[PDB]
Amino acid sequence: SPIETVPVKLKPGMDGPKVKQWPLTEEKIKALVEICTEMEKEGKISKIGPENPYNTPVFAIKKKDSTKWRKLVDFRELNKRTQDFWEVQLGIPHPAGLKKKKSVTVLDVGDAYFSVPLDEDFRKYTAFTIPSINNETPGIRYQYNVLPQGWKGSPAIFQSSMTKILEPFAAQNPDIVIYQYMDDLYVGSDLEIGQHRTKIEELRQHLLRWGLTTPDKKHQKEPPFLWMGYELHPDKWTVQPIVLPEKDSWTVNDIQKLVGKLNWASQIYPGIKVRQLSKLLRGTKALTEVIPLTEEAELELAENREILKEPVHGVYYDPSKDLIAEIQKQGQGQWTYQIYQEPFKNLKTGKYARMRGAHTNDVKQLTEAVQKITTESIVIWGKTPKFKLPIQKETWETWWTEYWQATWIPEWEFVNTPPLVKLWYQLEKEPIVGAETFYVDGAANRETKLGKAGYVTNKGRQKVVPLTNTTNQKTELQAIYLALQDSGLEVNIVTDSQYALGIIQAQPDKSESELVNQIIEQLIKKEKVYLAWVPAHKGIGGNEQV
Amino acid sequence: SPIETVPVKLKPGMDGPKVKQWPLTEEKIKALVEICTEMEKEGKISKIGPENPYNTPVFAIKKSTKWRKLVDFRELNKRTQDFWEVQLGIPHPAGLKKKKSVTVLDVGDAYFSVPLDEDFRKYTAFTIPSINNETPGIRYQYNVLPQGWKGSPAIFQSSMTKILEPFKKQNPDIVIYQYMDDLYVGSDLEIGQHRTKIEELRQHLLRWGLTTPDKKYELHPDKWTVQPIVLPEKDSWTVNDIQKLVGKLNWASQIYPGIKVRQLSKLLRGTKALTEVIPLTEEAELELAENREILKEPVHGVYYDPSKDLIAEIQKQGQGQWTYQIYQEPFKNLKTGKYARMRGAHTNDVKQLTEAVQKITTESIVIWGKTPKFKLPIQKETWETWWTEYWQATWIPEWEFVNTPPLVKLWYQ
Ligand SMILES: N#Cc1cc2c(Oc3ccc(F)cc3OCCn3ccc(=O)[nH]c3=O)cc(F)cn2c1
Repeated sequence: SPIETVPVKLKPGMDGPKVKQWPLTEEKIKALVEICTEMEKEGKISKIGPENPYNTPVFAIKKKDSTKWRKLVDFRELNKRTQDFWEVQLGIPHPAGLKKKKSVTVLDVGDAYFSVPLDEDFRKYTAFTIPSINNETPGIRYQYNVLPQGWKGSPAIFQSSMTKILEPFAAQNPDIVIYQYMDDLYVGSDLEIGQHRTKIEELRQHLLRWGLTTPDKKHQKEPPFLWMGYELHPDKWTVQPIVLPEKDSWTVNDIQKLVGKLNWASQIYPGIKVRQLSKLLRGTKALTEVIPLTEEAELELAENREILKEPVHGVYYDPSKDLIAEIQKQGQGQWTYQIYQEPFKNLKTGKYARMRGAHTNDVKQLTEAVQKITTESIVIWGKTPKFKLPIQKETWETWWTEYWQATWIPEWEFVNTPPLVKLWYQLEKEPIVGAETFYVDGAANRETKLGKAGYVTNKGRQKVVPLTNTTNQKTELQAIYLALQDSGLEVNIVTDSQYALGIIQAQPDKSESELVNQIIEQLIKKEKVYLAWVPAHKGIGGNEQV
Repeated sequence: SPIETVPVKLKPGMDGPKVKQWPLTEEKIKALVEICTEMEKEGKISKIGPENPYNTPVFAIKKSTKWRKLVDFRELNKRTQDFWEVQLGIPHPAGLKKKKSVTVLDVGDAYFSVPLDEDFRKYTAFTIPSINNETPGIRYQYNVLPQGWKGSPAIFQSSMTKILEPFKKQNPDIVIYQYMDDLYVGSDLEIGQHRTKIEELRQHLLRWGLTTPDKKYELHPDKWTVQPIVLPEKDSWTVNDIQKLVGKLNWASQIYPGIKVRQLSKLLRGTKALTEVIPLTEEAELELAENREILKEPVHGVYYDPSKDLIAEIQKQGQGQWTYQIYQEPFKNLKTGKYARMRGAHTNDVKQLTEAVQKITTESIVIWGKTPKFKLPIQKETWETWWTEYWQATWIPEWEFVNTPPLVKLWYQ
């Protein structure tokens, strides 16, 4: 009773569940009365009369070490009808954002949901009846007086209840820090180990006065602290040991589990790569299809095993020290970064891969990586870090001034660690005086898929190359690549395709299309390249064929 | 509680707003806590329990050197104002866009007096986030009329009219329009007499209990028009210059279908060098000059459709210059302009685009009485991080993020 209840309504225009259950044999009937009577004595449930109430199916089941039974009520139909609640904390705190405390204590509340009472005007909708053998003997009706196990609003109400119970204690003890997570409590403070144990005992007796049990036996947990797949040591943090299975045949389910452990291990283990293995999972069409491996995926997994071979740890946060982030390029559209305050100790690491689109240059990918780290830092530490980026200032200053989009990078200093990021070529802004002008064009038939690409120069030079199994877009890029092959170190190219121009003017560095890659190689080998555009069918100077 | 609360009812068949809370800086979280703690003592906002599943984002702007709290009521507006613009909507005068000077006055303090309908208070719920997901957050709800919600000026509308009635009688040539938190006051007077009459209204509202923090931002709507597309004019012309000219005039044919380019495209037969200077014929100069005056006259059949929404496209031009267009259907630009901020070590791209969006939104408020939806040339996650850094307005327009602006960059300057 001392815990003030939370008013719970049903969804507008709904009514409680009227499902009834007559199965489950007579063996588990008396096995459920053994639980219902002891729950009734503790005030968790109370028998309800034949007032024509609602009902809900209730099942029974044993477990390993069957000396402890288990009552399992299926509140599926009820949860569809109760109101919506404020969502419980979805994301767990990250260890790299936690601060160092001399002592840390863990307490898990037993019978947590059964220790918080339920709203009185709502208990009638949680009724259930234990079936008797149909010898015209009636069923014994019950209903919950506390938060039901598996009910929609149980976690959110218990969190609000627990937070209110901690208020009169955190007001008298502002020196200690109490974290809250589900049915657990993570107390920590810089107090001396003598008075810290007394503060923990005072808190336990406080929570017990509200009906919340706390492990008195021993102290429940020691400094290993296996929590949510983490290792929380008093002066360092790491993930729980990662195990990579070895198989001859790999299925889609196992590759999803493999990239899951790899992404989880990428928090602190620097250099984890998952581009090739995720390229295998690009095929969404399967559940357990045996997907064959690739040579790049086997090598990338072998590199990940070599990194996981040597354990590396991370440290906690010190607000008095600055927050620094450093990025390096891996060379496959992948990037890696480390967030740290000390040279040899990392708070956490991470990677960023550009799986969106097919054409992008390194300066754009570096910016998007800084964006991902900026968001992650505001989440974990609440501030933005200082960036050490392997890029010259004149490089980035030239890119954002030319880029059509709006970008912003905070205070950053140049770290001279190759491979550096730099634009490999810049197109000429004005036409080149004394350079041969190529009038390129490419066409294709979409049914036959047999096109052609060529050019006509101002010097009277013409050429037409046939293409098989191509499209209009491929031929237009093929026609520009053809001009770069048959021209000097300075060339003017004139095309009628808005497509091929937008790909070139983006100035990309790499791509999956080997055609675009060889176009990039030609643009680097040239000295000056000016690419202009004209409408497709205005007959200004373009010569095309159908 | 002067009078019973105005019953607020959402449109039938629609639930309240459940929007996520973007992570905030430790500096900004501490500011919101100080503000909300003071607002809690003054009965404005109150903490709520877990039975309140709705949420509304909350940010911290700089108003000044002190922190100001800004609520993103965009979702609650579309869930209440779309039914409340019909019931208690505020009419938009079409003469405000014709005055010589329009000053904006912040009157958002008036709503803190009026109570909010108790049944509707659960939809104004907002959450102060916690760093690194340590605490579940601080959840408040509003008990008074909240700023940024379009229902507060609609409720306070009758109260605002009574206060402004004596001033309107003394000045029958002054237009006063209210949009959410701002009082747009336009007149044709001299700049000196305008600011004097503005100060009189400030002193008039202040002596009726309406405080306006403006103790030291004026506009001029008679200069807002669809800017004409200018064609480059050089002493000589080359093959490349005529190519950029015909390509631009062909793009303009989608807007002015009375443009011919056959004589400009005949001046170059073909297979010529780009840097080859080519003089223009008489018919080429005739076709050029004919396509110049037809491009310096507004379009035919371009009207504002109140049923359709407004769309604003912005594109980066470099050197601190930004151009924009406001339309409802493609190539039917109702208004175009060019925003330009002073370059130097005091500006960057995101700051310029932010101030440009606020300038465009203010123009759209004066001209049409509603804000447009922005197609922003910026990365989504990037803009959602730093947009509150340079945001001074009290409202938030709708926006989406584009990724493929074509060769239009040169065609709009
Ligand atoms: N199981 C589990 C469990 C315990 C905790 C948790 O405990 C803390 C509470 C307050 C605090 F200020 C620091 C804390 O932990 C930092 C790591 N640490 C550990 C041991 C030690 O001796 N010193 C030390 O610094 C915080 C959290 F977010 C999740 N948790 C899960």
